[PDB]
Amino acid sequence: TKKKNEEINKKSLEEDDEFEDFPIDTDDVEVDDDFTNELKAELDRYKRENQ
Amino acid sequence: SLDDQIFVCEKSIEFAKREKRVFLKHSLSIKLATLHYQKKQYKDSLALINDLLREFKKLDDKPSLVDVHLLESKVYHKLRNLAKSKASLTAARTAANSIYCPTQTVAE
Amino acid sequence: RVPNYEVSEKAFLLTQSKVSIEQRKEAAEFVLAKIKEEEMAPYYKYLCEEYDQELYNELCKKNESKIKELNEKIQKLEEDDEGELEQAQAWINLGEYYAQIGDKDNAEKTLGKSLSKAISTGAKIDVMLTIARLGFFYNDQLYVKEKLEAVNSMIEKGGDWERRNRYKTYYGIHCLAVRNFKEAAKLLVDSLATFTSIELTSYESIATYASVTGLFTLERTDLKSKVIDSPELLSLISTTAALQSISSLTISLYASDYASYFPYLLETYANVLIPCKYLNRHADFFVREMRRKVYAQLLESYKTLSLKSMASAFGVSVAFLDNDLGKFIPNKQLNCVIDRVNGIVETNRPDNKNAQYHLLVKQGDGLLTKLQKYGAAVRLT
Amino acid sequence: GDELTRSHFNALYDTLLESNLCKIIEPFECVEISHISKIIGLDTQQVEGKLSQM
Amino acid sequence: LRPGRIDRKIEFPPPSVAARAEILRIHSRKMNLTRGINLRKVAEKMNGCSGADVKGVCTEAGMYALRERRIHVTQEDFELAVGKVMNKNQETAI
Repeated sequence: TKKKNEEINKKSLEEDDEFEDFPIDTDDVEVDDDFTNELKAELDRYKRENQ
Repeated sequence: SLDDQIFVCEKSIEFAKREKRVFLKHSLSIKLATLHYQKKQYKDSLALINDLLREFKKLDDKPSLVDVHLLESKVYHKLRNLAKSKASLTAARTAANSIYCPTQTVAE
Repeated sequence: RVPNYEVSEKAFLLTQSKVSIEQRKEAAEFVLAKIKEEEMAPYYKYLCEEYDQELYNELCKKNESKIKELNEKIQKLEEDDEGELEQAQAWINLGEYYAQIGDKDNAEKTLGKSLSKAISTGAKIDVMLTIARLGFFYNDQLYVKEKLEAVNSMIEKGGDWERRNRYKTYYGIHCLAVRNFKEAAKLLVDSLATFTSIELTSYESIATYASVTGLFTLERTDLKSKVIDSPELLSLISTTAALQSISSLTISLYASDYASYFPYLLETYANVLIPCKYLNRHADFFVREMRRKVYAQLLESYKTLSLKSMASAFGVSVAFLDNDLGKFIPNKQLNCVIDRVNGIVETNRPDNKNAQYHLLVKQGDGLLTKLQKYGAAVRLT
Repeated sequence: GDELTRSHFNALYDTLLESNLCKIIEPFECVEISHISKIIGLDTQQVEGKLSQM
Repeated sequence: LRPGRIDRKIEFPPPSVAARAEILRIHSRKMNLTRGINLRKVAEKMNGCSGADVKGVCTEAGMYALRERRIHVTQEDFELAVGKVMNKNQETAI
């Protein structure tokens, strides 16, 4: 009840919230290397045979 | 070889459980587990012992059923689990507490 | 109870188009008879999209037959004198049917009444578990989690050793289901030692899961003892295909075969990781680790390597290997660089003093922020 | 023909390898692997691979 | 041993076979349940003279199961447990 004057006034300067404006308007990064690996193996194998 | 041994075993076992009584029968199942073993069919051999084992613990007091327990150890030896080669060696030993067994049974 | 998982696992292969068209339609033959037989329409409605009204007339008939049978059976056994126990068993029996048609909603209700009534203490523990089983059927991770706590609440009050064995395997599946495998590898190998099955998913599943999780978590020396020299896994031999693929990958790594190692990775992905519903999620996550591991060992042993020696051992080209290596290097589990110019792979691998310095200072920063957090508030108050 | 023989002979390889090796690395630092391979009597390549395990 | 001077004298009988079964039951629960209920099989075989004899079976049954690392308490475990205990008692009391 003490912070409440301050938190509400603080909020007012951001204006609204942005968070609910957003839907109205509208290997964490890596990619799985099994797919890549598959292709590559075939490609190696050819050259290897004819070596 | 392979052919002769397996077919012969089949015809003989069948004849000997429908004519001849239960005594003879449980013996030819030990032989059959042994004879499977020599072909390197070990799954087959282990299931043969399972078929016996419970009903013939009742009956175990014989030197011919001490051998069932020796054989079990060998099955598990070749599948490479030495937890259960160890356990069944123990089993054999309990039923072979009398040391008055055939020399061949002692040697094994 | 038993068939509900059987269905869905088949159905999964039908759903996916990743699977080969030949395999897809093997699954199609098998599942179709059981849809009709076990009357699986509520669950089946989701999947049918997702890959007769007779099924329903049947549902509704069955619903009503099975529904009515069980109804008046209880009406019969309210009368017949034994008020705690016989109503309870009859209420369980309604739930048996619900669990049969794969509607979890109705299962929960009837087994609720079962619990209210005060019966054998073992029995209750069995019921709580049955509800947690239904979480694996839907394969909603969130459903399995909440429920397994209620089971764990009653287990230790019950002090049941017997259903305590079941707990392990179910909790294996939650930790398997999730990414975090550190808790999963320990749990699933203990259950190979002690199996107690009363209405439970096959023993085969447990084998498949131990092997994967063994590989991901454990170091070299402990992999040998616990997985390779597992007596059960060896005694069961490689019979089933799924089990077989993972076993070849395990041996080669340890025997330090490098040539067939990379082909087994491709094999494992085709036949183990993708058919499984729980480790489909973690197919990408498993592989990335295992490619780092073959390298991580190899760099331990070698100050320098050539690119051609490194590449060729595995059976991949120099161009392909170099690319795969720059992916892994910034995660800092390999601690090596590639000299393009000299063509060597030099190994930094720092275990120096300066290395150990980093690990303790990062713990100290965590403690620093918290002190400020508690103190500043409490001082204002 | 002897499975039991073959297993312990795999072990023998490694144990007597060590007994040789502990002598070798004492009076040397930065010894060529060519030189090491002569002392043991094994193939050059074969030496390389075994050490990677040790 | 003047009578009514020690004013009560109490003899405890050597256990009944039913009395034995109740002791056997509760300590098994502490271990793990006897599979295929072989709690009766022991009582049918022998009646102890004391509750110690009963305890001896328990500890032993749980001991074969320990080695194995298979919590189950099997018929095979019980049968060993009893005979082992039974020998011992006879070799003291002959």
